[PDB]
Amino acid sequence: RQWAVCVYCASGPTHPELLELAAEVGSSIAARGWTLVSGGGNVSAMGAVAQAARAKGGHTVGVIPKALVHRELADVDAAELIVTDTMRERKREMEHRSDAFIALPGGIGTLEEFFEAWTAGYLGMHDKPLILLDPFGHYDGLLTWLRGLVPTGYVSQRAMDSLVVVDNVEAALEACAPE
Amino acid sequence: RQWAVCVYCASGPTHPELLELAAEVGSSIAARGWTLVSGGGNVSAMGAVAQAARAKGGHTVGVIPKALVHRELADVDAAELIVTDTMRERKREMEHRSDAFIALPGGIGTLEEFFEAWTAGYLGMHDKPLILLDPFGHYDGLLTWLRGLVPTGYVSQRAMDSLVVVDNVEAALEACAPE
Repeated sequence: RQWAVCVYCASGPTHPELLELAAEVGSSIAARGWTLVSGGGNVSAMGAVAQAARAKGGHTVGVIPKALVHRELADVDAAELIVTDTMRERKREMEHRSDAFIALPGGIGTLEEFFEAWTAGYLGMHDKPLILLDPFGHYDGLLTWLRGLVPTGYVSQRAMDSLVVVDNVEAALEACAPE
Repeated sequence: RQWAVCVYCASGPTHPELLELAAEVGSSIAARGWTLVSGGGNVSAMGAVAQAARAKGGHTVGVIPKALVHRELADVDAAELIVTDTMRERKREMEHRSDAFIALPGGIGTLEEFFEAWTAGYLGMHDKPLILLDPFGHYDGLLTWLRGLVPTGYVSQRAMDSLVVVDNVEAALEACAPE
C-alpha cells in the first residue's frame, strides 16, 4: 500500500498558473512513489494533476459521484476510477484512501472539501496533515479573513495552527510525507 | 410534516450579540409554527437557537455525531435527537430533515456546513433556500473574497446569486418560507 496524497482542486478554470501548479503537484507525487487520490474528473486542475501523475508512471485513484460523471468528465484513464452514489460518499472514499491532503486553488466545491477535512482534523477525527498550497495569492483574502476570526473566538489559534499554508510544491510534499 | 428550517451556527463564543441573534432566530422559527433543525448541542449559538425555539413550544430536532455528544453538550431536551456515527451522516440527516437553510456567524464547522449546502444546491442536488444571516458584518471579508473569484471563473455569478444574504431575522425567515 503506497502512501497516498489526496489533492482537492478546481473543476473550472483553465488558467495556465493553475494547470501548471496542478501538473507539478501530480508529477512530484508520482516521482516520490506515492499514489495520487483526486476527484476523478478530466477538467481544469483535476485533469491536470492526474494526467501529470500518469506521465511520470504514478498510480492514480479518481473518486467521483455518479451525478458528476458527465459534468466533470469522469477520468477513464485513472488506474482506479471509484464512482460513488453520493457526494458525501465521494468525500469519505477520498479521505479513507489518503494519508494526507492538499488543497489547491478552487471554488465552492473545493472549499467545502477543505473545510470538511480541516474541521475533522481539528476535532481529532483523523490525524492526517492538511496543506493549503497557494503560490499565486488565490486564498490571501480568505486567510486574512479566517485570522480575524481568532481574536473574536470563532476560530481557535489551535485550529489555525493545524493548517499548513505554503507557496511551493516541495514544501507541500515535505509536510505530507510519512514521519 | 411541518415546514423545517435548519440553522447552522457557532459552537464556540458567547458574545451577547451572537447569542441574542441566535435566540431571536429560534424564537421566530417557533413563532411561525415551524420546526428547527440544528446540530443538537447546547453550546454557543447552537444552544441558544434550540433553547429559544423549544421555550416557545417549538418542535426541535438535533443531529449530533456520537463523538461530539460530550464536548458539544448534546441537546437531550430536543423533541428529537439523532445521534449519528459520523460528521457526514450528521450533515446528511440535517439536510434531509430540512426545507431551508440559515447560516449564522460561526467558524470552520459552520463554514463546512454552509459550503456543502451551497455546493449541493448549485449542482442541482436540491432546490432548498440557503440564507446567510449576518447583522454585524461577520462575513463581510469572506463575501468580498468570494466575489473576487467571479471575474476569473472560480465561482460563477449564478453561484453567488444563489446565496440570499440578509442582515435581519425577518428577511431571513421570509426567504425560507414555503412558496
